[PDB]
Amino acid sequence: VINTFDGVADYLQTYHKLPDNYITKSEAQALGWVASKGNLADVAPGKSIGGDIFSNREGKLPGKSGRTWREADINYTSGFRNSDRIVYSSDWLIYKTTDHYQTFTKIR
Repeated sequence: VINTFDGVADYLQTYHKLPDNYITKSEAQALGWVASKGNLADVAPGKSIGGDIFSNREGKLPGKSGRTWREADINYTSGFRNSDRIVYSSDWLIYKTTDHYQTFTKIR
């Protein structure tokens, strides 16, 4: 699967889309994912959550009109979601967070 910072960052700026192992939260729930039981890997084998819009209300990510932030989970294999996310924009800017969106650093 493609689910590393560099792998997803590079796929995204190229293909302008997420790798095929990503599914949205509502998609995952439709299949039976229940966040409380950390069972993603049981109902959606080899899938990661990714593609949901990140609103950016604590203004920490660079704002602009026409720009939309989207997030994807990084390094997940199974169990409960980790704290790693890739935050990507409409204009292909790429940021990462390894602390549940407290702090962000630019990667692309």
